[PDB]
Order: sequence, then structure tokens, then C-alpha cells
Amino acid sequence: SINYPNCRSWHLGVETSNIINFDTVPANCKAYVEDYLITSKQYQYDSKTVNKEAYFYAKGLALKNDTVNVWIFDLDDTLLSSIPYYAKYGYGTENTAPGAYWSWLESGESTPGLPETLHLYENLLELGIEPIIISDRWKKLSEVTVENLKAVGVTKWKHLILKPNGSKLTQVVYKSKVRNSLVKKGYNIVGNIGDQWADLVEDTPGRVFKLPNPLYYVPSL
Amino acid sequence: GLSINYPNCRSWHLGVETSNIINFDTVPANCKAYVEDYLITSKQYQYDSKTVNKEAYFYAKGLALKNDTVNVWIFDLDDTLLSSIPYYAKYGYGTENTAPGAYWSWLESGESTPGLPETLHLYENLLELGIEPIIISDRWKKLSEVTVENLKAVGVTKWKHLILKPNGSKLTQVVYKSKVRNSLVKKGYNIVGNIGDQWADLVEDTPGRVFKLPNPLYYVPSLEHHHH
Ligand SMILES: [Mg+2]
Ligand SMILES: [Mg+2]
Repeated sequence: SINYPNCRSWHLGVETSNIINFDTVPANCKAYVEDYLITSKQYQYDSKTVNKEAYFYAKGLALKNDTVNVWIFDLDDTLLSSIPYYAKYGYGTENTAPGAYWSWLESGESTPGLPETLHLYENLLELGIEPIIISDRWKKLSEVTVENLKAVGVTKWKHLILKPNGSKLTQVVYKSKVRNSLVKKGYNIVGNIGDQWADLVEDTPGRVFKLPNPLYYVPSL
Repeated sequence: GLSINYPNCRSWHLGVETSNIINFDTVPANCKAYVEDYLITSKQYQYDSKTVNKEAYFYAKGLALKNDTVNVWIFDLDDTLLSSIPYYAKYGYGTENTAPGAYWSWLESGESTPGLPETLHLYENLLELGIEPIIISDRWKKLSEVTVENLKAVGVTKWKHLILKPNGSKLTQVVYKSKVRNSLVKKGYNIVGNIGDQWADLVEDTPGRVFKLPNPLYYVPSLEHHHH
């Protein structure tokens, strides 16, 4: 229905949540997305600036020794990249069947790490902030997820939380349930990083950081 | 005072638009060329603004609005309907410190702020849908006459209310705007949309979908709306 004559303008719209609920990347934006994500290195530069901002904030906090100080991480497209998968399917311009990405993950296919986020993850551990990784992947994918994290140098976390098999919950509601259970256990959430605004609903404490993602959209509240 | 290093200006700008970067004091000195290029040379500002106003309009078109309900859309003024660019172009495009009051003094003298045509198109289209615009501005009341003149000059005339800030008020912009919006709710108005160039304009403590216009020039402190 809406034409997006300028692909950079569309992309800013999606990053700011001015444009929501897109099922696919606009066809005319395929080359922009590929060039953004790979050739131009703008995705890398954008990612580095976000992670650096998170770190400068994190290293200014006065952490108390008597509480569990935590930082929430998303997994897909925050720590691990789905780019090799999307690259085969037209960088988000094509429809993909639900469950297909998961099947791909089950096939022995590893995902590359996102090194700017991995640097942040390592920095937070050094500051004594405890990462909690919350993922919408089904619990059946636990072993393959742990293997992939190990392959990118992530082996320590306070919790790695996956979604109950065949859960009926939307991603936004499931992640809100998890964060609220964390608060309830007395954890002090100081920050939250993810590539979807759905990951970053401000219903629990901590500063939020939105990693770029032009490939796809997860509905929010 | 404390500098912060941003070797990629575009990454910096995306950070400020998303609110990953907040409360910057001035534009990074190395990003002067970028901002001038973004706002004027490249026309990217225009294309970005067009996209935002277009989504807003297609959203508004899709609402089922009752005739008997006062259905309103909130507009910001500066860098939403009227542009501060001619002022900032004098001061390194946000890279230099400007005394507080300096901008208001510049407006008071009757300096022109050009219209932002993409927002003006949205404003006109909303009137056609029977949605009544309300303009909420942090400009002091004493700027009411120059404000009305600059609005008339760019083709804006029918608003339900034009609300300026009490002279000398000690409220922050975010708090003042929230108090105004909340009073509109109490009046029984139905806010269906809200558009502005600062997150401070767009706190979701009152109803309506929010749309954030681009602005690399400055940052207005904001507050997060606690969800349940
Ligand atoms: Mg993700
Ligand atoms: Mg403004």
C-alpha cells in the first residue's frame, strides 16, 4: 500500500518505531539492506555506537555488593546473527514460513556472533554486572543455542531463558513475563539490549538500547 | 563538558533518533558537515520527514472516529511545523553552545522560521478528516503574536487550541507538555495522534499513536513512561 521511495527513510522509520508491523522489507529496498548490513559496514558502525553507549552508561553505575546486578540480552540478532539465513531469502524481502528459521538452526547451521555486542557482554562481566539472556527460541533448542554461544566465546551467564515448547504467548508478552519474574526474585536490572522494541518494553527497571535490524519486525504492545 | 567520541556521524544520528543516545549538550564537533549535509544538501531530512508524515496520515485515515467526540491530534511547534534551521545555521548547526533564551530572543525580534512542508501536508490532511489539531509549544506566551504570524505565513490557521508556556515557567518541557496533554484528556478530548521532533513531545502517558520527526540539532530531556 505505502511506497517507500527512499530506503534510508524507511529504515529510520522502522528503527524509531514510526513504521511498525511490516511483514517483509519493501522489494525496492533489497539492495539497500544488503549494502547496509554487509558492503557499506554501516550496520557495524551503527552497532558499535550503540554498544559503546551502553558501556559508558554501565561503567558509570555505582553497584552495590548486596544485590544481584543484571543486564538483559536478547539472543537472535543481538548476540547471534540471522544474516546468513536471511541472505538466502532476499534479506527480508521474501516471506519465510514460521518455524523455518528454527529448523535451519536444528540442521547444524551455526550463526556468526555479533562482535560489538559480544564486546559489550565481556565488558559487563568485567564490571561485575551479570548478563541474563532471554530468548524466544523454544526450550528444545537449548543444546544447539548453547553450542552456538560457546562457538562465539559466550560461556558464562546468570541465566539463559528460553520459551516453553509450544507456548501460546506472543514474544512481547513472554519476555515481559520473564523480566517481571526476575524483578520478583529481587534482581536489579540496570540495562536491557535487543534489536526489537518488543525486547525493550519499559515495564521493568533499567536503561534500554535498540540494536539496528532492518530484516524483520517483531510486534510489540 | 566531558567529550564523547563519535567517529561515524550517521551512527551518532541514528543513536539520537532512537534515544540510544540521550541528553547531548551539543552536536559532536566532527559532525558539523554531516548535519548541514543531512538537513540541506542531500535532502535526506526531507525524505525522512516525508516518510514519517505519510505513515501518520495513513494511520489517521484508518481510524473510525465518532462525530460527537472531539478527536484531536497533537502537534509540536519548533522543528515540527516551523524550522529552527536558519538560527542553528548561524551557530555551527548545533555544534556550538547557545545561551538559553538566545533562541527565544531571536524569535521575539520577528525572525522567520520557514514551514516544514511535509508536516504542513499532514496538518492539512488531518483537517480534511475532521480531526482537530492542537499545537502545544514550549515557547513562552509572550511569543504568541510572532508565533501566530509565522503560522499564518506558512498556511496554518485552523487549530482548536494553540497552547504556549506561561511566561518564566520553571517546568521542564517534558513535564509542561505532559501537564497540557493530561488537561486535554480531562477536558474529554480524544487524542488519536501526536507528532513532534523530540521524544519529550511524545511520552505515552496520554492516548494516541506517536510519530517522531527527525532532529539532529539538539536534544530535549525526556522521561520514560512506565508500562504495566
Ligand atoms: Mg532479536
Ligand atoms: Mg520541537
